[PDB]
Amino acid sequence: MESADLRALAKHLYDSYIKSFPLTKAKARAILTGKTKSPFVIYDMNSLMMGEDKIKFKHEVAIRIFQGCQFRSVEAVQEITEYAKSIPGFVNLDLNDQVTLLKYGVHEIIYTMLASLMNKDGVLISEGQGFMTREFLKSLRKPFGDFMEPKFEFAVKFNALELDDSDLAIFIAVIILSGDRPGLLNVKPIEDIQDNLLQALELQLKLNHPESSQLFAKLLQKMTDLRQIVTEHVQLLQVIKKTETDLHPLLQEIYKD
Amino acid sequence: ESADLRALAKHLYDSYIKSFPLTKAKARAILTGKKSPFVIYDMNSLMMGEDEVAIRIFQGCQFRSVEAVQEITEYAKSIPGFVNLDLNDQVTLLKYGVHEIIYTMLASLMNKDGVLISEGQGFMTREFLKSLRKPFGDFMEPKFEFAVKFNALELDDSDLAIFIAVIILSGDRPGLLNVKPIEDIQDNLLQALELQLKLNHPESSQLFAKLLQKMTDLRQIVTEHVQLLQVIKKTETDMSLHPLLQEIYKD
Ligand SMILES: O=C(O)c1ccc(-c2nn(C(=O)c3c(Cl)cccc3C(F)(F)F)c3ccccc23)cc1
Ligand SMILES: O=C(O)c1ccc(-c2nn(C(=O)c3c(Cl)cccc3C(F)(F)F)c3ccccc23)cc1
Repeated sequence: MESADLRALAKHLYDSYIKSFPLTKAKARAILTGKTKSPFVIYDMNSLMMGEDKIKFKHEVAIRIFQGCQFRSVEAVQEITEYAKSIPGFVNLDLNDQVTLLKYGVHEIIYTMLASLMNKDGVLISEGQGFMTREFLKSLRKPFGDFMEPKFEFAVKFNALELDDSDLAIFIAVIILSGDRPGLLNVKPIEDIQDNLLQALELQLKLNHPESSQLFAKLLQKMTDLRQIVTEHVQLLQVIKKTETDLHPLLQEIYKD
Repeated sequence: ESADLRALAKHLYDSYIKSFPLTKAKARAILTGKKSPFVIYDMNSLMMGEDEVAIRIFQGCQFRSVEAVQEITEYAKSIPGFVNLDLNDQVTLLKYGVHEIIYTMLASLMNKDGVLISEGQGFMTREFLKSLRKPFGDFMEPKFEFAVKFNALELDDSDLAIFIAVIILSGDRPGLLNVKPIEDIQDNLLQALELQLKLNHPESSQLFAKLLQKMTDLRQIVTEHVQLLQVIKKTETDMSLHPLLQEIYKD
């Protein structure tokens, strides 16, 4: 509720974000824009085969990539969970609620941060050692030629706000501490925390992007688009489960819906 | 420009009063007993009130909704700058906007136990609405759940007038030809809305943020309604009547 308290809250979260997420947006942009480090580019199947001898990927093609993308998701859930521990008040909440906040929250956060790794033309993979193009992913077979595209569409819009990491660290906390999750036992203390985080985000954006009229409101409006991407991904995953499939214990739990 | 924001705000509340016959203030007075409405809680109650059922109620809610679209279209005329936008862009904004607004404004007629109907001359219970045939009676409850959360923000008409304008001027609707002027207008509205909530609810921390957060839930509920409406079109044949009427009320 005090300006210096809010700046303090912001530094705390930026700190834990740096410590919890190995690839920041600043590091990714440096790789993406050529600033002094350059990735191997995957645009076709021969490039894909060429990639393994260069990067440590692959841990039928469209399947190896989907499963590889899912294995990457398990890491993302782990990093997000670590970051969330350090949000003031989160570990004090009721255990069930802590679990529920993570249940719905991780996917919206993965896609928020996946935007840090993308441009119009493709996405960084394997901790920035590779770069897979959108048209290659778009051209994958069966239902897999479509799981990545709506992420690209969001990112292009999302990256237009030019947020930096110190902006994102607070935004991510706001996503987790949302009292509208299905099944929360005690909404009042969850919401109380978000008043603090929203207050910090409001000031952080005013200071960091003072020329950006209504960035705060515009950034919150983006939570609408995040929700829509998660709906589609959960549905496309119930289709794979019945066709081939054959899901990490972490992924098994987040997929109860 | 604080005076500009208070000026913009009083303008819309003025126009909103003139465009929408049943305000939230007026509806809340009727809900609380502060002329009592006819209450529909069962099937015999329905037959007596006017002077297959689940379809008659759905069709009745749509005919009512189409009346509100004309009222919303008129209110949008009064948003400063809106009539100067490209006509194509105006149609597109209303096309995608009306649903979110109809749901926003439906919450003013709603409480835990039911909803005002026919300009406040009736009251339909939620316990009646919850229990309808499998396809129907399931498009309703998510509205009630939304409203209760929404009505907990305790907004009044002068808040909603600006909130409604904000929905209308969303520069992300598919097919917009010229987004800059739409967004420039929406900046003014958000500034005006922000000021409105601080003055009106000086004790309500971060209400502005909380209200914008609700637009996430509005989009999700409209999506679901758009989905259930693709199901009735292919499954329910009795929803035919005059071909002209299907033409009038399809939207
Ligand atoms: O080193 C590896 O084995 C490997 C390492 C990474 C990938 C891979 N990750 N990914 C992502 O989308 C991703 C990223 Cl890049 C970072 C964090 C979270 C994600 C998440 F959304 F999947 F959860 C992809 C998309 C498309 C194609 C390949 C990949 C694949 C393989
Ligand atoms: O003012 C009125 O007479 C009135 C006005 C609205 C309702 C009402 N409509 N509704 C719908 O789901 C609905 C339907 Cl079913 C068809 C088309 C459009 C809608 C819409 F309003 F949501 F947009 C509801 C659900 C739950 C509770 C009350 C209602 C009822 C009465």
